[PDB]
Amino acid sequence: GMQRMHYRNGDPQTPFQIAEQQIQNFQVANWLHFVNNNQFRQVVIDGVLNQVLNDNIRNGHVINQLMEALMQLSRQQFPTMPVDYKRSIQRGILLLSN
Amino acid sequence: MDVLYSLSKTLKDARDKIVEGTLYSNVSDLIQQFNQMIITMNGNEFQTGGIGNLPIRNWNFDFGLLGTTLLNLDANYVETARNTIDYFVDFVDNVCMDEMVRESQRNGIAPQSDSLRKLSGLKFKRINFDNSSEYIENWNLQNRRQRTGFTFHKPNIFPYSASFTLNRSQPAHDNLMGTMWLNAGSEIQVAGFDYSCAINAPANTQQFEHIVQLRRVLTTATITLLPDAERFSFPRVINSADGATTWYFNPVILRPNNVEVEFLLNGQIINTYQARFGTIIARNFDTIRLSFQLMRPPNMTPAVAALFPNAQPFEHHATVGLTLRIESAVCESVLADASETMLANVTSVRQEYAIPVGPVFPPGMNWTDLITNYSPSREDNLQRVFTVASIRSMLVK
Amino acid sequence: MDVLYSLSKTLKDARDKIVEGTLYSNVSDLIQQFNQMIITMNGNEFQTGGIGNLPIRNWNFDFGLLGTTLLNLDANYVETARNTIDYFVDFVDNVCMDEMVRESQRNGIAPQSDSLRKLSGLKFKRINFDNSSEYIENWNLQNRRQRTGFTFHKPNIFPYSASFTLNRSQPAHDNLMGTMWLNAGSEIQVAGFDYSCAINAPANTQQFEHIVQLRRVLTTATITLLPDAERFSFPRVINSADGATTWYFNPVILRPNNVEVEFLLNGQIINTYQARFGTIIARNFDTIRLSFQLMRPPNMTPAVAALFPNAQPFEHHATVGLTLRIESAVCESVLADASETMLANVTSVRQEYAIPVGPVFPPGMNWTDLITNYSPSREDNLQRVFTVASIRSMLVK
Amino acid sequence: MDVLYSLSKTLKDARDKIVEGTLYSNVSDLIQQFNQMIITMNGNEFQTGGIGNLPIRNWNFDFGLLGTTLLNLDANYVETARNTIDYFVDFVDNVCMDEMVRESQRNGIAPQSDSLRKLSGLKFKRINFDNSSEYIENWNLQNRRQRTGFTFHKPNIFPYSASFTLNRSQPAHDNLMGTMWLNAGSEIQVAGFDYSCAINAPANTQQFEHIVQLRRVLTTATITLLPDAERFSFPRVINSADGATTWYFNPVILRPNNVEVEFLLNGQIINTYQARFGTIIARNFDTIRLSFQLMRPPNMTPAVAALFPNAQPFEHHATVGLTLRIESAVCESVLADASETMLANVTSVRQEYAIPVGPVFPPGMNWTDLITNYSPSREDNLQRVFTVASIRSMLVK
Amino acid sequence: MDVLYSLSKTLKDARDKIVEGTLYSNVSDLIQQFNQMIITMNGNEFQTGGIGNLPIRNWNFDFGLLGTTLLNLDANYVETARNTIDYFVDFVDNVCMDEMVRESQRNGIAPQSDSLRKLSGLKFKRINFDNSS
Amino acid sequence: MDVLYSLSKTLKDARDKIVEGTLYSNVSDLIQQFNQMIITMNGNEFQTGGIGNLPIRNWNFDFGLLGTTLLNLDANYVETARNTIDYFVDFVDNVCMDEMVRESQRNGIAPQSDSLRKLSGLKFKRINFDNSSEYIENWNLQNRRQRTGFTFHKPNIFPYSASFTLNRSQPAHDNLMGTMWLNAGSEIQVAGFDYSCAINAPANTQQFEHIVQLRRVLTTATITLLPDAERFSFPRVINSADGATTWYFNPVILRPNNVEVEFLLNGQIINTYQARFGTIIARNFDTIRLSFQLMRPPNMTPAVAALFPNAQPFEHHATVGLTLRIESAVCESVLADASETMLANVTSVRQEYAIPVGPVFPPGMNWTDLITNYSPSREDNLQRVFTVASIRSMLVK
Ligand SMILES: [Zn+2]
Repeated sequence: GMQRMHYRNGDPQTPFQIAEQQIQNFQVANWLHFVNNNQFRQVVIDGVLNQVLNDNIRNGHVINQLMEALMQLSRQQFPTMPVDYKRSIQRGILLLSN
Repeated sequence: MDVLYSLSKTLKDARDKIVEGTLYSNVSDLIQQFNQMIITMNGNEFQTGGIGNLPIRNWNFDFGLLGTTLLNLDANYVETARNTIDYFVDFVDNVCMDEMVRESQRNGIAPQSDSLRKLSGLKFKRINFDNSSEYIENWNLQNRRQRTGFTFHKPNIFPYSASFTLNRSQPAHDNLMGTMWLNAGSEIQVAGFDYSCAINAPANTQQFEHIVQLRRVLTTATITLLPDAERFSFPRVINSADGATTWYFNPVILRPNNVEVEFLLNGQIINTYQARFGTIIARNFDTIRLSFQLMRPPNMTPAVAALFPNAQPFEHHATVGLTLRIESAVCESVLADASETMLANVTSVRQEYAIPVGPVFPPGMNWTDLITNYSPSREDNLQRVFTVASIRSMLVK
Repeated sequence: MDVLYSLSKTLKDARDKIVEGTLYSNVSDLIQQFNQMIITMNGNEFQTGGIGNLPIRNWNFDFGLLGTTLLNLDANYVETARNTIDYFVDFVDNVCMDEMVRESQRNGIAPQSDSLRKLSGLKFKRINFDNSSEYIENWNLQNRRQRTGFTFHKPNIFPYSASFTLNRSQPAHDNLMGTMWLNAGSEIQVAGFDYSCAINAPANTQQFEHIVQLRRVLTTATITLLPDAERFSFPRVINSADGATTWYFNPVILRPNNVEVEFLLNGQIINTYQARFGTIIARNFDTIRLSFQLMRPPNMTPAVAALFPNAQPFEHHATVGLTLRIESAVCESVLADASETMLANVTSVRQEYAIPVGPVFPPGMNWTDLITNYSPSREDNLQRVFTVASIRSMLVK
Repeated sequence: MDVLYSLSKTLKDARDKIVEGTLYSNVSDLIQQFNQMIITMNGNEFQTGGIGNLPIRNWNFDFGLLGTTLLNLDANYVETARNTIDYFVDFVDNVCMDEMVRESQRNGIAPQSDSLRKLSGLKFKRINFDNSSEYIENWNLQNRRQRTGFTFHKPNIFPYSASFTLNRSQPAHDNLMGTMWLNAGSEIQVAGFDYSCAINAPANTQQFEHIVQLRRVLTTATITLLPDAERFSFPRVINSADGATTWYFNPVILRPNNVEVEFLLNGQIINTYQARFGTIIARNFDTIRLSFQLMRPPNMTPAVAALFPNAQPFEHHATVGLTLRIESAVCESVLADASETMLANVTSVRQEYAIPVGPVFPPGMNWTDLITNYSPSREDNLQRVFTVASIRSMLVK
Repeated sequence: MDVLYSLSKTLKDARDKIVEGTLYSNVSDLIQQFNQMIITMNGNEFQTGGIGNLPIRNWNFDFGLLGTTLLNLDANYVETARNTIDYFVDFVDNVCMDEMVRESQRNGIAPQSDSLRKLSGLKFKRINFDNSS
Repeated sequence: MDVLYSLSKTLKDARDKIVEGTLYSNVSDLIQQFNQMIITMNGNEFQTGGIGNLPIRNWNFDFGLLGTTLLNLDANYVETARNTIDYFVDFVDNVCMDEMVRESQRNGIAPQSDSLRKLSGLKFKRINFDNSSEYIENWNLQNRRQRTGFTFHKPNIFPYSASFTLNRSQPAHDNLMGTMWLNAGSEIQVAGFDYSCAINAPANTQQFEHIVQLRRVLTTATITLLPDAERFSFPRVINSADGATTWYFNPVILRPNNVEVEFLLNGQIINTYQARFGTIIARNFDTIRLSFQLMRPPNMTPAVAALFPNAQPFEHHATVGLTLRIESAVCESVLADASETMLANVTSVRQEYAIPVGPVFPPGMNWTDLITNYSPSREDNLQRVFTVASIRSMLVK
């Protein structure tokens, strides 16, 4: 139901983000910053020199990002256009959930 | 202007109906209205300030709507909302205040600030709603050109005036006759005194009269009229009319005789009451005339006779008086009264921000000065300014 | 009756929530209600007025409905509406006024006019809505039968009464003892005087008492009680009880001793306060009893001793007093107070249209006369008439 | 707590919008909200009362829903509803009253009754709605911490205080100099007297001063300031400071000279007015300081000269005074005033049910005692208790 | 006894590390410990008071668990939690106080109250934690 | 605000738990939290200073993140981190200091600086954590509202007061009776003296009393009470009450008789101790009342008898006294005490940067002046300012 103005990108900065400043549903909102980040935390110097860009212990096994990626999905079930739509859409989403 | 109004009942009927609990269906007709706003706004730049002790804060917009459709409002929904309202609150404040200090003789009954001049714009008109706030209700009916109307308990129609008029006097001020009074707010107290106790007066009766001309007509007034003027019932040492010396007033009170109160409108008697004390109704008037007499007592016990000799010195001064209080009334023009905070709000914001004296209002928004010379310009500016104060008080007290 | 109400909140919540701008979903629940009305009406002919200097106008209907399409309200929509409301406004006025004059006696609590007798009809009941106007809220609860109630500021419960009672007097009126008072509106001032300063009184104390019986019970009253009666603290020349002569009162004030205020209900003490000045609560009472004493000072400086000799002449008259003001209270019966315009509205409409004195109300709707003999018939008529005045003030002030 | 609120606007906006006639649509958004409640309830048991003369009643819930089925409400629909509301009415009453008596120091603010401690429970929050009742509007904002605010008329900020201070006195009390005053409610009257009429004073002027410290800050105050203190303008016999004897006060009034009123906040002058009588605004203050002088008249007619000799005895006592009344103001803390019934409601319920004195409030909810030592605990309890009284008055007056 | 201790550092290190907007990582090791408790409790009923001017408030248990899902704590998460802690707070108070009066000469060093004598029970020991007080 | 807190325990639990060698695992839960921050930051800009001798530094961000799956941290890891922390350190300092001087009245309880007003922003709340620092623990609970509280050693509740009261005196000051005291910090010393040694007193006993009213309630106070006031046990030459001359005090000490200490709360005795010296507990009080007597010794050896003659001159002045010290206590309001550096930190930062006197705090943050008039505004500002000082001391001492 948000911006029914679908969007309008020319070429600003990080077209995926920007959504955070204007989205009202925290769950949705964390995804955005986390995804618009996790820059592949390019900083590693191991076992005697080894620039091997690592990534979130978070991602690692703390996994939750997943749990949050889902919880945010668990509250996207609403109106706007024809019915053959939400029906098909959310049903798919659930298959991710289970 | 009308724009402005909405912006508030929007927030109040908002920061009020939107709390952890209630079903969506309790605000469906509401949520909508809200969003509509956000849209119209987003993108347009603003500025407020530039005068005395008033900061110059800029406001940029870029906000999303409220699609989160969940049967019951979960706490999380609120907070993500309150955070968006608290920018509009802290905003409007800075908006009201900005147009609550600027004045204009070439006509002030209109937008002045770079903030509001942009609000009356057409593209913003897409917002108005629920105008049940006594003041806006009256703003509209006026800008359409028609009979207005307001409510006041102990209205403030009489500019402060405390004086006397000596109808008979002499250098020694030992045998005076005249009246003294206090007109202030919604009250009038007037006393008629005759040092000679009408000893040489026709029918041993001295006539008195006190006329008060209102600067605006009052309608549907509930009034208390009582005999005696307590304020002028005690011994006083007063300055002479020319300020050169002081006279002594030593009153002894008698009942006012043949009391007649007339409430006139354009010279015509609309209501007249003869010796009726207690509660009386004056339905439409711009003038009050109080007539009363001092009648020398035809029969006196020794103690009384002793106060009123046939010859001077006159040491006990016969005094009769009246007290009149307008408890409530309706006026077509805004006025200060004993219950509304409008005058105090406007005066307070101007004082706090060290707003310089302007071309319309008297220094300090002085009520007596304002009502004494209540010009059309002062009234239009006062109404604009009072209506804004009332819009502000819906959110900020 | 209830019918009438709607007709208004209909228009107010209308002439208010319907302006150039707002979205449709702000009034969907409203528009509907409205139309419903129009239907029920069109076709039925009405008539109003006829008594006194009150015109007699006829009304006919066949007005169109309202588009329930457009998303945003375009100016053009308003005007084609306001023009249809301004017939209902100018109508209702002529309706209220018509039933705001007739009076009955028994079953005088009901409708009277050829205008309203047709409204209570059944086919019209299809209109009631949002009964949140303090007065209707109370009309209903009464019709069924329940514990009503209204809120008043400086209520008007005491019929004007200003007099005295000499408990000890003699022809010369040079050694009196008694009380004098002023009961008016929400205030009582009473003074007890003893010219002899209790010189020969037991324990050198003179007891005083003032009882005031309310015509209606007041509940939840916030009251200010202060020592001294300023109104009776100055020199006066007063008419004797028989009107044959005049006496001299030259008060000197002492603190009232053993002050006891009792608020009684049906003879029972509900609240009692001993020498407590300031703000006190009287929760339910139909009578106020003020008891206070003058106690001759046991120790006196020379200046004081000189005022109170062992033998006449008594030239300084010892006086003690009390002042009691009911700031606010609740009453199960309608009353005039210092804030509401009901009495003034009813009185004003009757005066403006030269309405002849009827069989129920005193000439001029005189408050003192009304409250002095507040019969059931006067109260039922007053309530009907006050409720109508309140319905009218929602649209016309 | 917030819970409680809803329970009412639920019923009012109910017992008001639900009657024989109305079209469904004006209540669709309403009906819903309602039902939601019923559900949450049914099953749960409550304990109301158990203290003093307070009936202990049990309450079970097992009620139906509503017929969204019909179009235009038929009489039969109402009655089957009113019968279900009258259990909630008679309930809430017994609920308010129960938590309108308990008090506690440590955690005085929070709920106390076995009735309410269960309401703040989580499973209930599903009820809140339309929080536009001035008081709740303020309760919330306080639990969040912000510039709250209430509106009053003739507020009750001054604990009763009536006394004097003799700056110059002697055993005979024949040549005194000092001040006497009455601070009560929203009013202050103060007089400065000098028996010698400043005969030996520098510049023949005697300075006076009266300072009053408010227990809470008042903002946006509209104030009436008038010269003279009528209360201290008449002859009095007063007790000496040590209570051992009585002195005589025989005033003669002169205009107060060099009047200066300062409204201070934390020692700083926020507003200052020099000899300005009438209506003045004090925008934020916790202290009022009134300074005024008695200046011996430089020129006197014989009658005046005779009152003021060069040597004792001084028989006419020169007096100057001021009267100040706070008509309206805003306070961040709840207070009693001349219009609201809160204090009276709380005090009345406690008195009617013979509620024992507790650990927080003074006996009888005495206002003077309460405001004199207005501790944080008393204020939190007062606010809780006032908010409940206001919730109750929406249904029961 | 040691039991008692935990019940607190549980709440403090709780009412403290759980705020309107933080990361799960700060509490994974914490959340867990917490829940464990709830379980052991629910089903058991308690009594406290019975002396001088000490009220006798009775307690039951039947509370949900904790969203082990999220990353950042959304406000809504807090409130639904604080409401469950405020029963333990107002509880423990009434618990401490009860065993903070009954004295005993003989075996005085040990537990006394009908509240605590049941805590030293074995089925509860399943809770001790961070004893740095 | 709460924001601010985190920023620190972040760094401390950082600059502490991150050293050359530590196994990774014990920081995993930590590293994470950290990074999260960096993100939220980088991009937004900040303004610091602008008042007095307070530098005006600017700040920007864009710092790489931190590794994850390592094991044991190599030196190289540290340095590349410490260099990134030292920008936050030198930052926060400049941040605390900036909001540690600004003061507002209307709402001086909340954020002020252009630095912090931006922190309370929503997009920031993404950080709050580990709130175990006694002060924040209390900040929150106050926000939500409830039984807050802090811990103090030799607290600072008594504004400095050193004076005397002569109950019996004469020009020569050769036979005085009264008390002298010193109230300061957490201690009270008071002595009662009677030059006549109760020679003509009833029962040869002179009663004394000393009352001290705290500006805030103290609970759970551990107090030392000892007989004698050493401070008033030596010879003194003191200024007379009017400052016109000096008197001689030559004490000889006797044991205080019938010692009674009462710790009252709102006029009620909460704790009372009769002649109990040593350690006593006062659990909740806002007032301390010390009553003690001087009883003339009924039996005296010659040496003693010689000090107390039946007639003047009285050369040895009988004195009895008490000493009371509050070792520890809890207060719901912040206060200075003998262990915490908060007051000193705030006062020191303001002094070092030549911060101008503001509208809330007394010049120099003077403790006596502050506690003497401990208004709500001063307390809210003090708490804000003390909480910030405590956040700062976690990193900078
Ligand atoms: Zn009034």
